[PDB]
Amino acid sequence: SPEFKTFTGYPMRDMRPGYGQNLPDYIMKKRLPNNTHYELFARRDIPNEDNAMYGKYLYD
Amino acid sequence: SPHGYIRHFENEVRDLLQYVDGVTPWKQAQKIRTYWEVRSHHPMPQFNR
Amino acid sequence: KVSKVPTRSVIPADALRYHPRYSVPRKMVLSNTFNVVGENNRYTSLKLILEKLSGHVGRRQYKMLCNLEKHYDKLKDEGIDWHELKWLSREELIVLFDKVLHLTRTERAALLPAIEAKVCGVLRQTDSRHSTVVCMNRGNANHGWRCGRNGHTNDVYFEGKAKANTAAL
Amino acid sequence: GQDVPKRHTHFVLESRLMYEKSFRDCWLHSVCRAISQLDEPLSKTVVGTHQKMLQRKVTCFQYNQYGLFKTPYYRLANVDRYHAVQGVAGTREWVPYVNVSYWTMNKMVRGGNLLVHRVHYTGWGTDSHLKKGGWEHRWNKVLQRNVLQYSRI
Amino acid sequence: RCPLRHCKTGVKRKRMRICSTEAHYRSTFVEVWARHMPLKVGIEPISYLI
Amino acid sequence: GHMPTDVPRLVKTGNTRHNRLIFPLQFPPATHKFNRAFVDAGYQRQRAITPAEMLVVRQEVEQLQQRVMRAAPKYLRVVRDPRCHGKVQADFCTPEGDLVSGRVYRRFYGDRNRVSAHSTMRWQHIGGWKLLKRIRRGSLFPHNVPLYAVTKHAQIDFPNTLLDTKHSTVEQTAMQYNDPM
Amino acid sequence: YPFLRRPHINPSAPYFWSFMTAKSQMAFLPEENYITGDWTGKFFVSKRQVYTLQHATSGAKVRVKIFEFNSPSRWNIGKEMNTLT
Amino acid sequence: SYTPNLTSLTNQVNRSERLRKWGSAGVPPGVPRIPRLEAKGIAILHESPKVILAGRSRCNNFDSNQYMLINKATKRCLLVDASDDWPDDWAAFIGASDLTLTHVFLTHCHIDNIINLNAFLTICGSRQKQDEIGVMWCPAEECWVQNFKRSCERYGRFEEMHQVLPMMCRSLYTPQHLVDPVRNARHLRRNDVLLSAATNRATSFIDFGNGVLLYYIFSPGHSPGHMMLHIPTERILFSGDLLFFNKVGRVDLPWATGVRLAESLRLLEALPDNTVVVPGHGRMTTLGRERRENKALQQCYQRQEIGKQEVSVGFNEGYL
Amino acid sequence: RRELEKYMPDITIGPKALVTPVSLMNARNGHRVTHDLLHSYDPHIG
RNA sequence: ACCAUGAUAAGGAUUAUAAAUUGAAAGUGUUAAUAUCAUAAUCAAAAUUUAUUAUUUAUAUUAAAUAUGUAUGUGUAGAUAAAAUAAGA
Ligand SMILES: [Zn+2]
Ligand SMILES: [Zn+2]
Ligand SMILES: [Zn+2]
Repeated sequence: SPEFKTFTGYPMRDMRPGYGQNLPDYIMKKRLPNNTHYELFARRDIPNEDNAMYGKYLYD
Repeated sequence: SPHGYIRHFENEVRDLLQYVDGVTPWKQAQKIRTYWEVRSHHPMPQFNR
Repeated sequence: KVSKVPTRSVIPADALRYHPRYSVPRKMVLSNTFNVVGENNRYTSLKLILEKLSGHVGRRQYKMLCNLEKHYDKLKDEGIDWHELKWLSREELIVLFDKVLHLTRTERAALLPAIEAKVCGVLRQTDSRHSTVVCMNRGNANHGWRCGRNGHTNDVYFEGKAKANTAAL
Repeated sequence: GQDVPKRHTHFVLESRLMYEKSFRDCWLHSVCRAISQLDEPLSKTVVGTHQKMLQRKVTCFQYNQYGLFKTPYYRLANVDRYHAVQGVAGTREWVPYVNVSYWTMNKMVRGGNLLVHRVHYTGWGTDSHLKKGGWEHRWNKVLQRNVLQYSRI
Repeated sequence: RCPLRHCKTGVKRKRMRICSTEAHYRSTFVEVWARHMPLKVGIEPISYLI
Repeated sequence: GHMPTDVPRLVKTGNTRHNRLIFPLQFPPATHKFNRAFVDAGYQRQRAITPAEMLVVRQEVEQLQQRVMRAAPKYLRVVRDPRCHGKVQADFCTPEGDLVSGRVYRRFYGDRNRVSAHSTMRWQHIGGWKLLKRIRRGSLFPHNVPLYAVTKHAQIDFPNTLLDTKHSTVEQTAMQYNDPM
Repeated sequence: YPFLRRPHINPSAPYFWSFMTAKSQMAFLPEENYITGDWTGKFFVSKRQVYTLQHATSGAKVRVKIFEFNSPSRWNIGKEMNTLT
Repeated sequence: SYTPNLTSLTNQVNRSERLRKWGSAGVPPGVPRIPRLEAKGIAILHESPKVILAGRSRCNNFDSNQYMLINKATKRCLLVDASDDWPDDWAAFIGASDLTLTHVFLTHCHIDNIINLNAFLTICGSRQKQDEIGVMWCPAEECWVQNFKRSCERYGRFEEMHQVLPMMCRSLYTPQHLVDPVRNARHLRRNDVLLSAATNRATSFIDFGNGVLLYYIFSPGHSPGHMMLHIPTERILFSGDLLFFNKVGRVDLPWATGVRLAESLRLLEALPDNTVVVPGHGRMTTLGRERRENKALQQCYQRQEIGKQEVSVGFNEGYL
Repeated sequence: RRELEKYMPDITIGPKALVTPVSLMNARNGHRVTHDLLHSYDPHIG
């Protein structure tokens, strides 16, 4: 509806109470977490950033 | 290589399911029961909520 | 009032040893490989004493001419340890030196100060994890030639670790 | 020193592998759950006993995989990499962009490493979508940018 | 002589001066009225000598 | 291989610090019929506790408390509250006329070697790590348990009680180092 | 705190099969009630294993992390060990 | 550290020791300036009817200290080892207290003492515009003021590198410039005191005003010229780097002799025990405490008793 | 295990059910095994 | 680890001689009390994960009783859109 504050022309949430992970219809239309922001989090968030750009033995 | 949803994986779903029955014998898969098949051994499984 | 500095009339000579903070140095415990005395850990005291008998000695760094490190590998495959070398009598050393080791008269002359003193092969603690310090105190026969001081008692291969447990080895 | 104690680095490196194990089998665990929990027929080709035996064969294939990463993402998505301070995702003791805790975020601000602009603590910043509807309206705007602007084929 | 009475730190620090103990108790309604805070456990520090 | 002693072994770990290493001399339990065949490996006993068992263990408690009361004047006195971040560090009124500050560790660290017959769950009750964590100041602490990094506080002649804190810094320095101006 | 996202996770007669149980009865038993591969034996089983008829029929060892169930009965069949304790 | 010549670049252990100390970087991180955060205020350490001692602890990342003697009668202030990372509080403190900064005492010319000396004379000299501030130092420290630029390269103080030191300028003890007859703010510094190594209790003092005398004591060993400050009326000894709490100065730096430091520790045994020694680093102590519980002084007299002719005492791990 | 298997039925396909084929590598981010530890296919790690 | 941190409270002053403007609002100084563990030789509290007759505060459950006599808190919280029993001795 255009007379609401959070107006976006696409349906952001479907009106279904209890749309969980156990239903296989949700599983088919869900986005897999491949090459997402989690893939950036797994390879970049290191306690030492120099251990992600080279090896320490190779640099030394 | 497909990316994103499972709807874009046509061959990989086909390659999985043929491989699923390929390694699995039916002598193994018969022992898995559902919930209502286990509940039938109760003195009363079924009553209305 | 002017307070006097507390000194002593009789002070041992090792108390003049230098520390950069003028304090007691750190006593770092040894590695986890020295927990159980095995065949890899038995001959590390024999390794270091033969290293010091071949390296440079003194403030002028006098090089020892005879290399006693070549006789280390033929000592350990026999199974004789540095602690087992102190239990050998005079009759058993002449059999070991002529037949097995083929020690010359000048190489036996340099190894005999290590045998006549019965130096205990106990790895002392250091400030580092890798320690090359052995207790150079003279051993007594009551404590298995282990010198009986600082907890080096009758089976102690390494300071800070367990006994020998000779039933296993 | 030095930067972190090594017990915390071994802890977060197992969390990186749990992300990598999550990328390994999130496709296979999802497709095997969806067929074994479907009672409607899969196709015109496979119906009746061919469907029921295939769902039982895919269930023991799901159960025989020792080490299948079925853990959800939000269970340990609060691990800090610079310090050992453990926060909880959803509250103010965690920031989602730089992925550190509240204690680490202040020391990066007080240290001057990252580039952040300070706003008055009772406002909504400067993005008009956040000032309009709050956190939920900006939560829908990223969905409109990532997915819903594309006419999918 | 008590070492806390003659310690070095107790010259400029008032906290390191009293060799005492503390007892815990369930406070009454009088103490939570006069201190303005409801303390279900009250703290009484005491110095004793037997 | 540890021989029982009552003399603590003092290992000087630096200036003004040392290490007190003494061990609390474990005694065998009573040999009555309720201590016999006790299920130790289970840790989940459901055997019915008769009141004869509770009266036998009441007399064993009075025998064990009579033994621990003989060592009670040789114990320490916790005078400051202990801090607990893994280790437990408090201050003690010793029975020598000294104020020490020692640390108590949870795991076992012997005076000669780390090898022992106890677990971590045992030694946390033996060496008083569970004790000093749960007690506040004004209570007893055993002398038989080992204390690590004990530092003796410096002493002055005149009492620091009823001293003015509004002195200047260089005369408060002279007052605390026993050389007043 | 977020809604029901705590990391550290009761009898009712009309909600017996729907409280702390699966949504559907057509869904199979979980992985804890089956043997995955070659095992040397487990010291405990998990609390989300559904009690079956063979638990009360054979009754060799029931090890729940402890809890040792030596009372076999038919009223426990059809629900996991979370409601049994 | 030193000049990278041909044999230092072709040495493998120079590339190996820089890997052990600093990891994969190889370049030592310098000693930076303390920012406006994590900085404390100026404290009033001592108040006496003659003078006032005001100080600030840990004013550098060398963990050095900054002190000032305030004369009550003459309203004249004097800085001792003027090295503060922020000499703007010290200018506001003397401006709000109606004080006149006349001289700056320097025990020795290491980088823990003269790093912000040009900043001290510029900021405090600008406030007296709305007679300049003198520098009192010993000419044996001439070898350390030449290597002030070398010390700033190793400790990362690049902003104070290209600054000519005010004690290097032409004073009254130097020949004068013959300028063209067709500017004396930097050409001539009339207020400059050069202290002599022949320090006695008779005539080697500074008349601070209203009858207090600042006896400077030459005590080398940590540095070539090390001038302590002793106020016998107030039992205050500015040891500088000679004596700290439970430790003494370093000898592992150039022009630092261990046997000169032991003779410097022996020339303070005639002072009373209530003399509150005020070091350049760390906490202040008394001279009676260091005669009892300092191991460096205990080793100095133990070697003297057993017959060591050249007693060598000194630290290798500590303060610069 | 032999007393465990009475009330807990045994489904042991074997190790062949843990190795997905080469055609399912890009669907599983390059992996073929379903072990609890990760597996690299280079000889330098091996 | 016994450094000389830092927080609390209290009193002072300058400007409006316009009916215009959406909007007549902004900058600068002194005393008391409290308090001050970083140049040194270690170790897993709640680094930290999990479970059992048992210790709480909360979570909801949770009832009788007119024969007489009867049962007043401090606090915890949300956004914030009323106002003169006390002596400028
Ligand atoms: Zn020895
Ligand atoms: Zn210096
Ligand atoms: Zn210095």
